[PDB]
Amino acid sequence: GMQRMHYRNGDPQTPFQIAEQQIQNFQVANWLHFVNNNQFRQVVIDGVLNQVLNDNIRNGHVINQLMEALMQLSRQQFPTMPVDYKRSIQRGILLLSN
Amino acid sequence: MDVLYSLSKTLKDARDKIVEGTLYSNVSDLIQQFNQMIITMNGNEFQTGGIGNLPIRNWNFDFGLLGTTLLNLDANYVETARNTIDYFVDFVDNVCMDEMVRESQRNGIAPQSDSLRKLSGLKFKRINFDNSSEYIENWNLQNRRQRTGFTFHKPNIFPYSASFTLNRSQPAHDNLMGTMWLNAGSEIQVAGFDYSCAINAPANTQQFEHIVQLRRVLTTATITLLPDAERFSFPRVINSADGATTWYFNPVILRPNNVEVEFLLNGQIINTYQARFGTIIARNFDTIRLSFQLMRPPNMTPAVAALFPNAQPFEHHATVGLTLRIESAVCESVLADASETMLANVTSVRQEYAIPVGPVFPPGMNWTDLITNYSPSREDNLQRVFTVASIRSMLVK
Amino acid sequence: MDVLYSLSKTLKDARDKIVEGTLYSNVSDLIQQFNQMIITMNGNEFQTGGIGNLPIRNWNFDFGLLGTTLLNLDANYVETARNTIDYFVDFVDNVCMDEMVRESQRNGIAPQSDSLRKLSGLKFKRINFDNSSEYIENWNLQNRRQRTGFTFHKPNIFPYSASFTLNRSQPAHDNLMGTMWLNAGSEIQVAGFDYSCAINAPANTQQFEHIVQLRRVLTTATITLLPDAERFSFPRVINSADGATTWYFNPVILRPNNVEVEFLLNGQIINTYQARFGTIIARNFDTIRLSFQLMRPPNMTPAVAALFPNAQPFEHHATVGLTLRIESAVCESVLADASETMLANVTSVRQEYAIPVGPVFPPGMNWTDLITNYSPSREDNLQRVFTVASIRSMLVK
Amino acid sequence: MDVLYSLSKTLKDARDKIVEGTLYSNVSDLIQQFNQMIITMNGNEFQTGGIGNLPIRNWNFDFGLLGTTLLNLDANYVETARNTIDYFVDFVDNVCMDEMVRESQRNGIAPQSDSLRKLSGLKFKRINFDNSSEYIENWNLQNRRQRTGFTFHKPNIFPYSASFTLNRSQPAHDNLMGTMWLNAGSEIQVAGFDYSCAINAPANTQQFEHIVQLRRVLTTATITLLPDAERFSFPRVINSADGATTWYFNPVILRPNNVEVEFLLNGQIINTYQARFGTIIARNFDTIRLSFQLMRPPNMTPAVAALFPNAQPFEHHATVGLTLRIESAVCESVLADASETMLANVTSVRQEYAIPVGPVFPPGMNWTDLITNYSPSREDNLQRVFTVASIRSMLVK
Amino acid sequence: MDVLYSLSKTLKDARDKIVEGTLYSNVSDLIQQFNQMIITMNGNEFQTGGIGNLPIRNWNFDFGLLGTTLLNLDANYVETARNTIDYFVDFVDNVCMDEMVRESQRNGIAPQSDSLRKLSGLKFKRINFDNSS
Amino acid sequence: MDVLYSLSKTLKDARDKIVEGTLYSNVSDLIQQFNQMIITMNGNEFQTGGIGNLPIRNWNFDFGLLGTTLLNLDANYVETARNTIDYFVDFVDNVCMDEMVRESQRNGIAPQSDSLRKLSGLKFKRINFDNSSEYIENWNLQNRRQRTGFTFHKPNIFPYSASFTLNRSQPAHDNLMGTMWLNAGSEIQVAGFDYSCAINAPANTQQFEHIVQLRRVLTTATITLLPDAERFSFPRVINSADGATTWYFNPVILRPNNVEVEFLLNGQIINTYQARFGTIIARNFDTIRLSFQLMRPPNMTPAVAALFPNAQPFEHHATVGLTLRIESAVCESVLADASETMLANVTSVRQEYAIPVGPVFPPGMNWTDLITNYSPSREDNLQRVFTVASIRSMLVK
Ligand SMILES: [Zn+2]
Repeated sequence: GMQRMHYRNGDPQTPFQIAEQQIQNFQVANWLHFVNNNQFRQVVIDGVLNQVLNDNIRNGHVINQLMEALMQLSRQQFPTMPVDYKRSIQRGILLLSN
Repeated sequence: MDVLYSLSKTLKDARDKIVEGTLYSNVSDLIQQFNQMIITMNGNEFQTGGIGNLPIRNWNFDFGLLGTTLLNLDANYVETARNTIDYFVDFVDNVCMDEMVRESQRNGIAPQSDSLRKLSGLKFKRINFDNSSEYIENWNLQNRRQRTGFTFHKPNIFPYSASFTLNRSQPAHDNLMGTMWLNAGSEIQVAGFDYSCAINAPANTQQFEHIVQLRRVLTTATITLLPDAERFSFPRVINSADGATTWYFNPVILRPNNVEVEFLLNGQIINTYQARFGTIIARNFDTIRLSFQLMRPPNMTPAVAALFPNAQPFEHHATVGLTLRIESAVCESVLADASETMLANVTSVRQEYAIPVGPVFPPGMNWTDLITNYSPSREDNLQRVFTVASIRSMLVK
Repeated sequence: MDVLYSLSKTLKDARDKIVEGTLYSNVSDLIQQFNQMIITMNGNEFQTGGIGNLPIRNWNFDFGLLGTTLLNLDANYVETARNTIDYFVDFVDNVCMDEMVRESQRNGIAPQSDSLRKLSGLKFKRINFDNSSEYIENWNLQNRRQRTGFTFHKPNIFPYSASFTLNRSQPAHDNLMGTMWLNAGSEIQVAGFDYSCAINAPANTQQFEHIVQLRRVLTTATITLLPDAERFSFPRVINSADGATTWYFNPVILRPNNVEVEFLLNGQIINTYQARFGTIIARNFDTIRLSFQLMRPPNMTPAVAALFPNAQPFEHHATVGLTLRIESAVCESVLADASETMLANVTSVRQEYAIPVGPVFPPGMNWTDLITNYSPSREDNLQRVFTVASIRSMLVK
Repeated sequence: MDVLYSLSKTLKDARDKIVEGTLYSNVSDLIQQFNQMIITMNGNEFQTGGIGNLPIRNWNFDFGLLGTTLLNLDANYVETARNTIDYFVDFVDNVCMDEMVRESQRNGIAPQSDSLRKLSGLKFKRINFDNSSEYIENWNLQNRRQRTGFTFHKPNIFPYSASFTLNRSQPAHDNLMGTMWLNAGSEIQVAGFDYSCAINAPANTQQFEHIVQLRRVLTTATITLLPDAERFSFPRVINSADGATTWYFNPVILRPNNVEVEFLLNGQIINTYQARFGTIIARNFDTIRLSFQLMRPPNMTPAVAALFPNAQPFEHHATVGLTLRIESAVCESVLADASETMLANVTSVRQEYAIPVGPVFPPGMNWTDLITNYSPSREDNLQRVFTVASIRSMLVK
Repeated sequence: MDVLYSLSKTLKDARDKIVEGTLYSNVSDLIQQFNQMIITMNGNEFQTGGIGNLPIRNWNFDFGLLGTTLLNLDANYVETARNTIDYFVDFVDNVCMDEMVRESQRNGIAPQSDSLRKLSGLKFKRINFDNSS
Repeated sequence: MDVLYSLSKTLKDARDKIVEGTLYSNVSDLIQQFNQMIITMNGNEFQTGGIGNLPIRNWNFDFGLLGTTLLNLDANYVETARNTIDYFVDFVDNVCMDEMVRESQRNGIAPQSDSLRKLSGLKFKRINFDNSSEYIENWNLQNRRQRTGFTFHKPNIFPYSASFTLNRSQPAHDNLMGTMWLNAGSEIQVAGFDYSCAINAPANTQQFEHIVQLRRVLTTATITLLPDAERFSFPRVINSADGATTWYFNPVILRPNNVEVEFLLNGQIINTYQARFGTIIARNFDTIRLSFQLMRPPNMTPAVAALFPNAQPFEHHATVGLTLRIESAVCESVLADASETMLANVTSVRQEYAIPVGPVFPPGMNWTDLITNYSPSREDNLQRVFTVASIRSMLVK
């Protein structure tokens, strides 16, 4: 139901983000910053020199990002256009959930 | 202007109906209205300030709507909302205040600030709603050109005036006759005194009269009229009319005789009451005339006779008086009264921000000065300014 | 009756929530209600007025409905509406006024006019809505039968009464003892005087008492009680009880001793306060009893001793007093107070249209006369008439 | 707590919008909200009362829903509803009253009754709605911490205080100099007297001063300031400071000279007015300081000269005074005033049910005692208790 | 006894590390410990008071668990939690106080109250934690 | 605000738990939290200073993140981190200091600086954590509202007061009776003296009393009470009450008789101790009342008898006294005490940067002046300012 103005990108900065400043549903909102980040935390110097860009212990096994990626999905079930739509859409989403 | 109004009942009927609990269906007709706003706004730049002790804060917009459709409002929904309202609150404040200090003789009954001049714009008109706030209700009916109307308990129609008029006097001020009074707010107290106790007066009766001309007509007034003027019932040492010396007033009170109160409108008697004390109704008037007499007592016990000799010195001064209080009334023009905070709000914001004296209002928004010379310009500016104060008080007290 | 109400909140919540701008979903629940009305009406002919200097106008209907399409309200929509409301406004006025004059006696609590007798009809009941106007809220609860109630500021419960009672007097009126008072509106001032300063009184104390019986019970009253009666603290020349002569009162004030205020209900003490000045609560009472004493000072400086000799002449008259003001209270019966315009509205409409004195109300709707003999018939008529005045003030002030 | 609120606007906006006639649509958004409640309830048991003369009643819930089925409400629909509301009415009453008596120091603010401690429970929050009742509007904002605010008329900020201070006195009390005053409610009257009429004073002027410290800050105050203190303008016999004897006060009034009123906040002058009588605004203050002088008249007619000799005895006592009344103001803390019934409601319920004195409030909810030592605990309890009284008055007056 | 201790550092290190907007990582090791408790409790009923001017408030248990899902704590998460802690707070108070009066000469060093004598029970020991007080 | 807190325990639990060698695992839960921050930051800009001798530094961000799956941290890891922390350190300092001087009245309880007003922003709340620092623990609970509280050693509740009261005196000051005291910090010393040694007193006993009213309630106070006031046990030459001359005090000490200490709360005795010296507990009080007597010794050896003659001159002045010290206590309001550096930190930062006197705090943050008039505004500002000082001391001492 948000911006029914679908969007309008020319070429600003990080077209995926920007959504955070204007989205009202925290769950949705964390995804955005986390995804618009996790820059592949390019900083590693191991076992005697080894620039091997690592990534979130978070991602690692703390996994939750997943749990949050889902919880945010668990509250996207609403109106706007024809019915053959939400029906098909959310049903798919659930298959991710289970 | 009308724009402005909405912006508030929007927030109040908002920061009020939107709390952890209630079903969506309790605000469906509401949520909508809200969003509509956000849209119209987003993108347009603003500025407020530039005068005395008033900061110059800029406001940029870029906000999303409220699609989160969940049967019951979960706490999380609120907070993500309150955070968006608290920018509009802290905003409007800075908006009201900005147009609550600027004045204009070439006509002030209109937008002045770079903030509001942009609000009356057409593209913003897409917002108005629920105008049940006594003041806006009256703003509209006026800008359409028609009979207005307001409510006041102990209205403030009489500019402060405390004086006397000596109808008979002499250098020694030992045998005076005249009246003294206090007109202030919604009250009038007037006393008629005759040092000679009408000893040489026709029918041993001295006539008195006190006329008060209102600067605006009052309608549907509930009034208390009582005999005696307590304020002028005690011994006083007063300055002479020319300020050169002081006279002594030593009153002894008698009942006012043949009391007649007339409430006139354009010279015509609309209501007249003869010796009726207690509660009386004056339905439409711009003038009050109080007539009363001092009648020398035809029969006196020794103690009384002793106060009123046939010859001077006159040491006990016969005094009769009246007290009149307008408890409530309706006026077509805004006025200060004993219950509304409008005058105090406007005066307070101007004082706090060290707003310089302007071309319309008297220094300090002085009520007596304002009502004494209540010009059309002062009234239009006062109404604009009072209506804004009332819009502000819906959110900020 | 209830019918009438709607007709208004209909228009107010209308002439208010319907302006150039707002979205449709702000009034969907409203528009509907409205139309419903129009239907029920069109076709039925009405008539109003006829008594006194009150015109007699006829009304006919066949007005169109309202588009329930457009998303945003375009100016053009308003005007084609306001023009249809301004017939209902100018109508209702002529309706209220018509039933705001007739009076009955028994079953005088009901409708009277050829205008309203047709409204209570059944086919019209299809209109009631949002009964949140303090007065209707109370009309209903009464019709069924329940514990009503209204809120008043400086209520008007005491019929004007200003007099005295000499408990000890003699022809010369040079050694009196008694009380004098002023009961008016929400205030009582009473003074007890003893010219002899209790010189020969037991324990050198003179007891005083003032009882005031309310015509209606007041509940939840916030009251200010202060020592001294300023109104009776100055020199006066007063008419004797028989009107044959005049006496001299030259008060000197002492603190009232053993002050006891009792608020009684049906003879029972509900609240009692001993020498407590300031703000006190009287929760339910139909009578106020003020008891206070003058106690001759046991120790006196020379200046004081000189005022109170062992033998006449008594030239300084010892006086003690009390002042009691009911700031606010609740009453199960309608009353005039210092804030509401009901009495003034009813009185004003009757005066403006030269309405002849009827069989129920005193000439001029005189408050003192009304409250002095507040019969059931006067109260039922007053309530009907006050409720109508309140319905009218929602649209016309 | 917030819970409680809803329970009412639920019923009012109910017992008001639900009657024989109305079209469904004006209540669709309403009906819903309602039902939601019923559900949450049914099953749960409550304990109301158990203290003093307070009936202990049990309450079970097992009620139906509503017929969204019909179009235009038929009489039969109402009655089957009113019968279900009258259990909630008679309930809430017994609920308010129960938590309108308990008090506690440590955690005085929070709920106390076995009735309410269960309401703040989580499973209930599903009820809140339309929080536009001035008081709740303020309760919330306080639990969040912000510039709250209430509106009053003739507020009750001054604990009763009536006394004097003799700056110059002697055993005979024949040549005194000092001040006497009455601070009560929203009013202050103060007089400065000098028996010698400043005969030996520098510049023949005697300075006076009266300072009053408010227990809470008042903002946006509209104030009436008038010269003279009528209360201290008449002859009095007063007790000496040590209570051992009585002195005589025989005033003669002169205009107060060099009047200066300062409204201070934390020692700083926020507003200052020099000899300005009438209506003045004090925008934020916790202290009022009134300074005024008695200046011996430089020129006197014989009658005046005779009152003021060069040597004792001084028989006419020169007096100057001021009267100040706070008509309206805003306070961040709840207070009693001349219009609201809160204090009276709380005090009345406690008195009617013979509620024992507790650990927080003074006996009888005495206002003077309460405001004199207005501790944080008393204020939190007062606010809780006032908010409940206001919730109750929406249904029961 | 040691039991008692935990019940607190549980709440403090709780009412403290759980705020309107933080990361799960700060509490994974914490959340867990917490829940464990709830379980052991629910089903058991308690009594406290019975002396001088000490009220006798009775307690039951039947509370949900904790969203082990999220990353950042959304406000809504807090409130639904604080409401469950405020029963333990107002509880423990009434618990401490009860065993903070009954004295005993003989075996005085040990537990006394009908509240605590049941805590030293074995089925509860399943809770001790961070004893740095 | 709460924001601010985190920023620190972040760094401390950082600059502490991150050293050359530590196994990774014990920081995993930590590293994470950290990074999260960096993100939220980088991009937004900040303004610091602008008042007095307070530098005006600017700040920007864009710092790489931190590794994850390592094991044991190599030196190289540290340095590349410490260099990134030292920008936050030198930052926060400049941040605390900036909001540690600004003061507002209307709402001086909340954020002020252009630095912090931006922190309370929503997009920031993404950080709050580990709130175990006694002060924040209390900040929150106050926000939500409830039984807050802090811990103090030799607290600072008594504004400095050193004076005397002569109950019996004469020009020569050769036979005085009264008390002298010193109230300061957490201690009270008071002595009662009677030059006549109760020679003509009833029962040869002179009663004394000393009352001290705290500006805030103290609970759970551990107090030392000892007989004698050493401070008033030596010879003194003191200024007379009017400052016109000096008197001689030559004490000889006797044991205080019938010692009674009462710790009252709102006029009620909460704790009372009769002649109990040593350690006593006062659990909740806002007032301390010390009553003690001087009883003339009924039996005296010659040496003693010689000090107390039946007639003047009285050369040895009988004195009895008490000493009371509050070792520890809890207060719901912040206060200075003998262990915490908060007051000193705030006062020191303001002094070092030549911060101008503001509208809330007394010049120099003077403790006596502050506690003497401990208004709500001063307390809210003090708490804000003390909480910030405590956040700062976690990193900078
Ligand atoms: Zn009034």
